[PDB]
Amino acid sequence: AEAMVDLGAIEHNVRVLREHAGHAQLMAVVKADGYGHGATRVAQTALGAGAAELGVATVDEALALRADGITAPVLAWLHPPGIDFGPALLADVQVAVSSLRQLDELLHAVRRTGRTATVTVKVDTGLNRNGVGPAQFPAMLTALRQAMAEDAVRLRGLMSHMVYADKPDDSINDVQAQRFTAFLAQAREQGVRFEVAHLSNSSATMARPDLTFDLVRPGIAVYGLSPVPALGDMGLVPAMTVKCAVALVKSTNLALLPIGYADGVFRSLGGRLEVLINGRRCPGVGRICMNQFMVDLGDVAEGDEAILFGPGIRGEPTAQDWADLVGTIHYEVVTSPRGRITRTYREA
Amino acid sequence: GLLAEAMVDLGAIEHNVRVLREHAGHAQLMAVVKADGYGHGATRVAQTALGAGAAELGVATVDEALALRADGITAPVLAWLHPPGIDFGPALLADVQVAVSSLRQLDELLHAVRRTGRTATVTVKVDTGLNGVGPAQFPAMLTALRQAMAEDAVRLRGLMSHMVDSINDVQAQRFTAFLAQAREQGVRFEVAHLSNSSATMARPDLTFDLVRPGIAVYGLSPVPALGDMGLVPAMTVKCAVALVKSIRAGEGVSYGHTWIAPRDTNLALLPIGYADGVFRSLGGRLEVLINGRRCPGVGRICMNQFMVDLGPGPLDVAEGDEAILFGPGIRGEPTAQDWADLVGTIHYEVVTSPRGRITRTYREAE
Repeated sequence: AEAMVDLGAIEHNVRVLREHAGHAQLMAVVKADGYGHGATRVAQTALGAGAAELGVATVDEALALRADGITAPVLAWLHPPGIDFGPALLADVQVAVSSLRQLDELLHAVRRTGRTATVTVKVDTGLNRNGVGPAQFPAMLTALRQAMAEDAVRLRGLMSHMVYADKPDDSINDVQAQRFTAFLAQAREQGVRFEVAHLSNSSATMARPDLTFDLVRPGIAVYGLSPVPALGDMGLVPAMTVKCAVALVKSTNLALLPIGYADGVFRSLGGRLEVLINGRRCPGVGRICMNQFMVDLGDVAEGDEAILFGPGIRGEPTAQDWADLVGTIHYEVVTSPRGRITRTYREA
Repeated sequence: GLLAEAMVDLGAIEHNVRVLREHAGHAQLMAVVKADGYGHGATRVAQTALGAGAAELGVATVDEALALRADGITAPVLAWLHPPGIDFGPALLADVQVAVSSLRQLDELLHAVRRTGRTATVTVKVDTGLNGVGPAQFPAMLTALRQAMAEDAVRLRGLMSHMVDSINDVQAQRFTAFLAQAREQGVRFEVAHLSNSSATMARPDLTFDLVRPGIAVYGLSPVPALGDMGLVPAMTVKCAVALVKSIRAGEGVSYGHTWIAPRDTNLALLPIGYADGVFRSLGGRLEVLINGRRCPGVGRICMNQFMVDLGPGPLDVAEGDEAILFGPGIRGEPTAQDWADLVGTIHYEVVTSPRGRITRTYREAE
């Protein structure tokens, strides 16, 4: 079994996203090991296709990209209490801070390493998770101005998280942008200029160009998965195809597929999913086991290829179809395949 | 792993193996460590189970068996799921026992015996109602094994089947018929085994020479309706609290704002999500244990984080404090079975889920 990532599709999706972003620079989001597609290979491909920067949640993710030889800018924005920012600084990793405590921790690491931090501030425009709130932003701006005066930080970015990953027309997107503009006015009042400001995820990138600031941060759309499923594929091509070989044929006629829920085939797909074998759809029957399940063939031989999901070009189910059956989202579908499902690549 | 961990208590594994050996009576135990030890770590659990009296190990694939061998495991290892056209040579050269479930597979194994010159320690997997050799094909299987055994191409170690209520008695009766058909055709196996964890613990009258528990080794109940059956779940999934914050009544939480605070309250941010194995459908249903108190999840589970409600009572949580998502339940935390109930699955799938930011760690047995 394998989870075949078509880097040609990644490259195509990156090119589509850049058309929508217009003059804005694109930050390809490759957290969670490239949403299960492989952070390093997707990153290399996106940068080749015109992405300017990479975005990840954790410094650990950023250090992994650096260790694989990535030299492009990388921004990390989720830091657990206790983190040592020193390794990030020595590896030229940009850090988004979301509290004065995080800033103070970063500054101690700047003095320790002797390395000026390229810093972004993450503010709360409505998600209400971890961004700096409006009342705390002035104090943060003052501390940043002081630190920048002593050449301890370079003030690169202002960023915020969108509330809706898939609801572009909701006026909360417009509200969050108005709130973001207000934060920028607060900075002006404190004599601070950020190099760039960014709020857009994939949904906002493709559908709200009127809310684009200096950079866009698409993730899901890089992998070809529609950020607004009710609109169809949005001209993207899902990059991941999950397939496995028929391990046994047994008589109707059934095929044994040797992957199961420990490999990420959601157990709740039992008796509901279909797979594509030699052009035809074959429904799963019976439970998904830990490492195998059966499908009903109703012209198939041991070793033949069964496709569980993909872009849909050959009539195979899509990750969205799995999301529909399971009651989830394709984000969770593509971060599931593992174990016996080996990640592979189709070169572009 | 500082951020989050799936901590496996090897003292619990030892206790569970001891319990299983008690139930197995005179029979020996094959501890089943397929799927990287049901998410607990095949090698570490294998080492601990053998040290607690397990006689042998069971896995699905030869690849799993080779991984144990490469980590220095020398005990017997049996593999029973093989892709068509497998070259059994490496298994024979690594002293991996092979269970065959078809005549075609036996032919593949006997070819590998001819190519390598290594006798195979063979087990036949028969179909008692569940793959497997069927009654129709078994007479031809026995004639061939008698032939291979006479030239010492194989050592005839095992006869096995897998259990799929009187249906249990029916499979056992079919299994005994296989043993009789082999005995009357003069083909003797060293050992016969039918029993998984459920049979081992609940149907001792159906114990043959060996039992093959998996799930109960990890302390998870093989008959959940009967309770913990004296076993202790070995996996505890826990994470450090990354942020504590206050919110006002009326404020939304997490992507989509699917939860609106009915009152001013305090929340904690736990930095693991569905890409780490926290099923997204647990959103708004699961509870965590923090400093002895249950805290419900609020809002959607995100890719790598979610939020829990600490309540508006005096704050008793700090950043860096420990949140327990599930465990054996000794401290009042949820169990893997609780998760299985909430999302409509089985604990087998729960414990094979944690990954990503959830680092597997080990507590040594005292």
